[PDB]
Amino acid sequence: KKVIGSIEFGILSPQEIRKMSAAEITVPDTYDDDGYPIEGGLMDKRLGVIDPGLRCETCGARAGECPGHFGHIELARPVIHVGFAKTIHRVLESTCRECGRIKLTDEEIEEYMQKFEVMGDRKGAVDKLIKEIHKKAKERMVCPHCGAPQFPIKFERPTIYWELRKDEEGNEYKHRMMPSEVRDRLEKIPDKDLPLLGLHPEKSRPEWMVLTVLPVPPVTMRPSITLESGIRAEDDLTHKLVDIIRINNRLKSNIEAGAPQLIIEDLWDLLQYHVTTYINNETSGVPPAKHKSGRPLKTLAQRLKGKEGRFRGNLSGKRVNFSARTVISPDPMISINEVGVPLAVAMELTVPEKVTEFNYEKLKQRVLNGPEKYPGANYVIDPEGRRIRLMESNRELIAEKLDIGWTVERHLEDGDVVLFNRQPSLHRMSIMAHRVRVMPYRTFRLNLPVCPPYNADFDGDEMNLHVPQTEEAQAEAKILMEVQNHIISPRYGGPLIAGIQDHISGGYLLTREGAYFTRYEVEQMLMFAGMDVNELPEPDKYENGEPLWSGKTIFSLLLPDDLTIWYRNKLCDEPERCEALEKLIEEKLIPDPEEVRKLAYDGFVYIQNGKLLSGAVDKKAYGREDGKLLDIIVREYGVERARQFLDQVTKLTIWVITHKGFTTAIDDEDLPQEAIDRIHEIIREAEEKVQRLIEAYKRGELEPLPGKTLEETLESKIMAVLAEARDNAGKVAERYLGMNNHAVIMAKTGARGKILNITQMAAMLGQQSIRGKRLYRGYRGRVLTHFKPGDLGARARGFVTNSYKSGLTPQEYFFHAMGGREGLVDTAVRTAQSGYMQRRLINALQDLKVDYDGTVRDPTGIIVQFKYGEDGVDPMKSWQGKTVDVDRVIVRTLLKMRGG
Amino acid sequence: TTGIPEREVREYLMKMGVVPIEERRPAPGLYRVYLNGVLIGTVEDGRKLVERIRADRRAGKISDVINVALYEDEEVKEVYINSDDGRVRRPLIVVENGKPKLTREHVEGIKNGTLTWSDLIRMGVIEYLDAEEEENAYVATWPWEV
Amino acid sequence: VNEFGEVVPDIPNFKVKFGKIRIGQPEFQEAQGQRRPLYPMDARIRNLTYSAPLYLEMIPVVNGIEQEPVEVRIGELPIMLKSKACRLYGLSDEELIK
Amino acid sequence: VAAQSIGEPSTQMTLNTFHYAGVAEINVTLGLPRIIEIVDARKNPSTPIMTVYLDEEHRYDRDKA
Amino acid sequence: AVSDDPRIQQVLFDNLEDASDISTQEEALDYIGRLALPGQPKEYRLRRAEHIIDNNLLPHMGVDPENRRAKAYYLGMMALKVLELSLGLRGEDDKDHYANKRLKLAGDLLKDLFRVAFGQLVKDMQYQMTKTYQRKGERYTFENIQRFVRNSIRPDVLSERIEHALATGSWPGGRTGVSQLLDRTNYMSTLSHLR
DNA sequence: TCGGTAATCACGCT
DNA sequence: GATTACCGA
Ligand SMILES: [Mg+2]
Ligand SMILES: [Zn+2]
Ligand SMILES: [Zn+2]
Repeated sequence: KKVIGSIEFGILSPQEIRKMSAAEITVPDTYDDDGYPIEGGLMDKRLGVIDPGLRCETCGARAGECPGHFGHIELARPVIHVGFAKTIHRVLESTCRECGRIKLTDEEIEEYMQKFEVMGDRKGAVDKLIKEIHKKAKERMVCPHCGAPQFPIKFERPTIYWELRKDEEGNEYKHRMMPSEVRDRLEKIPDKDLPLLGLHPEKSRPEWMVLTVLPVPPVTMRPSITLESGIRAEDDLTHKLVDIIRINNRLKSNIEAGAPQLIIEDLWDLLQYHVTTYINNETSGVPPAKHKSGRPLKTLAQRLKGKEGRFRGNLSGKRVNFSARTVISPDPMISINEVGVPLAVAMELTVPEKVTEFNYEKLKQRVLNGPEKYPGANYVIDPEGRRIRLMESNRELIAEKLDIGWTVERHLEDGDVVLFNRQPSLHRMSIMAHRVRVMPYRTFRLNLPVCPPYNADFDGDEMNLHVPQTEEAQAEAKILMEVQNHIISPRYGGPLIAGIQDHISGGYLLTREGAYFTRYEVEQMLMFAGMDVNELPEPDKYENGEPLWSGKTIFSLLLPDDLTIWYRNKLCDEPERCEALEKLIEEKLIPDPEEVRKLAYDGFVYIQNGKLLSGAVDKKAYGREDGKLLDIIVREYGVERARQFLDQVTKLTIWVITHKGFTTAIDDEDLPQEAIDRIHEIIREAEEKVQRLIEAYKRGELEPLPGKTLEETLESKIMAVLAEARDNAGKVAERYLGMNNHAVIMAKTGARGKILNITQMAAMLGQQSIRGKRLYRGYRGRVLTHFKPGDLGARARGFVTNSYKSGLTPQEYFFHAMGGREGLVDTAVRTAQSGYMQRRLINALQDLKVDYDGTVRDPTGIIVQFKYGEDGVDPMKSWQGKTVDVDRVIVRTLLKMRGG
Repeated sequence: TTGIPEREVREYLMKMGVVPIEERRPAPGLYRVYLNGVLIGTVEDGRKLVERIRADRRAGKISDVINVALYEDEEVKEVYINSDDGRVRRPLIVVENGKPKLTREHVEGIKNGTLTWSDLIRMGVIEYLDAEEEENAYVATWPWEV
Repeated sequence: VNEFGEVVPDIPNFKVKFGKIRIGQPEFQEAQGQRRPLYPMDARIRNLTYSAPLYLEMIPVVNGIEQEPVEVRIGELPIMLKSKACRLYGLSDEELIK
Repeated sequence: VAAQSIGEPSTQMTLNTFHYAGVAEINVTLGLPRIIEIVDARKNPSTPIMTVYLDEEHRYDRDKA
Repeated sequence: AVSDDPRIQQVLFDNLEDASDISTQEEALDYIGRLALPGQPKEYRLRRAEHIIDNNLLPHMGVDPENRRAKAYYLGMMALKVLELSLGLRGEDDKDHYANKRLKLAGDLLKDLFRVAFGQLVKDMQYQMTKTYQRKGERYTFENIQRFVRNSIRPDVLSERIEHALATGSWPGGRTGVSQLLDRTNYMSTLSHLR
């Protein structure tokens, strides 16, 4: 039971390939044919088994558990390897030929020995050092030991070398260098000169870069795909290796008998070309060797790589077991940290259980019951390792004495931790361990407040769970990954798992002034929202009509008994009537909750001692962004309290929005006649200002800005007039229609709305621009062919003037499709640039931890940041960037002590 | 567009006042009649020739896939003729001196079984524009505002 | 076809000048050869290629003298449904049901 | 958790009010293409705008500034 | 040949006189033979540059060396249009405007697929005529051509190339995905795939 | 300055 | 097909 310490790389010597190999291959043949598929070449010449025939190199080795073995090819002529060839040129122009030295004096040898150990740690600093040795050996032609024997200049790109040698007097003939001429030079380098290059004398000899013996990959790495029923598609690596041996074979015969001397060198280059595609097919200056149907061959460098190769495709991202994938559909009746699981997926996924001493009465029943009835088991396991599947014809003989130590695999039950996933996995939080509950249908169910972490919606999406199994990886999932630990987020501190669309706008109808519930409706809703109180709905606060309660005190049963919070929220339309309340509170810390506090407002939330005296709940107490009433309940009253504040609020709030009605018909957008005529005087004079500003430019009354040109000043002034005009008409409609229909309640508080698209539905639609310019593309000086050319008017250059209720006329509709397609392009363009920008930053930064003494360190021990993040508070639990929050502490601690 | 033989068009325009390449200087001669990208021939007055072919097409003598565009820059003048085979066109109704041509008296004929689209393009009231001839047009939207 | 015309062989005696083309009605011969007309519902139900034969006669030029034209079929050509060349052209409503 | 909380908010980078109502600062490539230009070094960067602040003698004088 | 406008014309005297006293007449045809390959080709020098100009410069005018008189005027006219743009006399022609964007469709594409497959059948005809003259020599005179013509064709070479390029949608020019199977759900969507 | 070449461009699913 | 930047005279 060892572990991998270190992996050390190098180059295979041709000596070492012979000892590794079991056979030499000389026959370009696969089967030949349809019986006895055994040959003397590339297939199983004691090389590797992929079929169900047991013949191997004497070692049994059926096709399951048979590692392949390596073969070799005795290449008759030496051949330059492709990947090293860029660095062979660095060796050749930095050595003195015919002797083997380094073209340096002993002075620079003795100086630059010492510089290796000083910069003996970092990679980037020693890589820059090896260029200057390459620099100084380049600019010499006179060596200190051979008297300058006319050094030639090498040349490259891609594989063919040359020399600039003189023959008669000053000749410059380019003798092409042969691989046999190169490798004779490389063997003359002594081993001591190798630290002065980037080489190592025991792991990387330079003469081993020239391939004299090419190794053959095994059969198990080159499978044989069967096409229909008996036709075998040959593998792409296999197909090229067959064609390599046929260009070798003749060459052996060619130089042993043939003597024309010309085709030999011509054949020589075919060998080079043919193995060069085999290493890396997509090199430059090389035509791709195609398959004889129209596909290029994916050779070794494309099997290792290529965006779906074998670092991301199969090694660091793998396909898994024990998962499922279906659609999602809401239910607000389960808790925040549970999940629905269908009973079809629940009966095809299993955990192992390992009966010890105290669950032995349980797992006798789970294995006696078969794999049919829902408490059941599938696979039992003895301590030897021979599993016994249960399905077949008896379970009684396995439901005997179960013999403590066994491991039974049973179905998922109510309580076993699962995970969950969304797949685009953007941030830290889109995987979170839930707590399985099993219900019959075909959808994953999911509680509504847990859907800002997943960033999902319910228009047919797909979420995948995957069970963890071993007992160490399962108790890690429950403690570190449950939902309630993730109620606040590490990006901004504020709560993330919080209320959504109905949970906000239901809470406004509960805390309005005038929300008086009768006796049956108070008593019915306290049973539905979880809570357990005894006979105290008391005391019937306003008996003026009938004995019925108020709306504040039904909300003041959910809060703990010693809260004290006061803040102002989004509904504040009169800032003066808040002032009075604020002033009194700050001077008389605890007044009486009866007398003075019934001078209250509907936009100043004030709770003391778990009793909401004055306020109105909107999206400042919940919400996907900051709500400071779920925020101040996780830092003061544990976590497990705040999972049942959010579990009782949610079911209380959807009750009142159900049995009070919240329709929104067509009359919510309707304006009476005199309010419509207020709009038309804005649109007329704003068009008149445009028609005047065209005449100022056309007769030479330019009034220019210094920076911009006359056309760019004109467009500036025009657009401002048009912009302002649409906001001035938006204020007229907004002032008019009251805050008492169910279309502005959704917009002031905030649950899927703005106050823009409710005045973009009974007013203008503004202009219609495209990345800052107004619409200009089209014919020669006129956008549509309904306008006289040479026109810069408002109505004629992209400006609609009718609502989404009063009908768009056909120039306005085609102007509106132009502005709509600019929005849809920027979804699919911007998503692909942000996705690649994330992969850069994760893969550069995933190394950094925090040590026990507060230090962030890289894997090499280089200190990155002392005393983590300007020491030392976690941003997940800090308040708004800052630290210990003295201000809140003072008020909170004093209140409890003084109040008593 | 479907297609038509090109060589018949060369003979038909040459007798209508096209002064060929044998004589042309050309510049600055108020010239440059093209034909499917090829420059052939020259005519003197731009406004005379581009109106002349359109009046013959809306009579029925020449074939129905011919369309003339004019370019009227302050210093440059081109007369374009297009007779290739892969353009995209669009139907409009000819108006003339303020009155929409072929009002109701033909429209009950379309409602009856007398005539059809094969007869209206021969009778000269429907016109298929390119993108290039459509530069010279100025199109209304409703029969109210004409 | 009239782009190519005469090119080669190497013998000075035989030459080939290209003639005209006709396209027959859509028919199909199986093994144990027998030619029957196709009907496009039959060609999407047993994996055929609804096609038409391409007949092209050639002119043998023997030393200048032209004497005998033979029509040889060159290959097949797929054919578009409800075109002028297929069997559905101008065919009335009560017959497409048939 | 540093690389994920900086790569989540750039995916919700939809359109904004590209018709900003200012005059002085002009065309400084707001949005997601700035974030790539600051992360990747890129010696060139498009639209350089250097803010210049003034001392105690060219502070309040309109025409001398 | 280019123009007679004097403001265009003075630009041409700058481009002439700066390089006219480097290369004289009829030697830039030889200079392409200097460019395409070196080391005194002589027989490859003159002859390859004759093959480059007559088969790459504007093949829609002709392929004969007679036709060079027309190609000199056509390419002379495009150099006009570059040089009033340096001064500024027209505007840029936009390549989205439907005056210049045509649609090659199933009539025009299928002629391109027939051209390649029929041109390869002629080359297959010549292989079976030259490799039959000697193997059997002389036969019955008028029944020679009744068996030289009909046996030297082997018809199946044409039709597979027609089908297989359109049953995959990868045409030998380089086009991919020109034959996509007809999406058949809900009648509004078979019709929208035909448009 | 100045020209040149590679090497790079979401998630899942059919 | 577009951005860069590193490499090469
Ligand atoms: Mg969705
Ligand atoms: Zn083995
Ligand atoms: Zn030496």
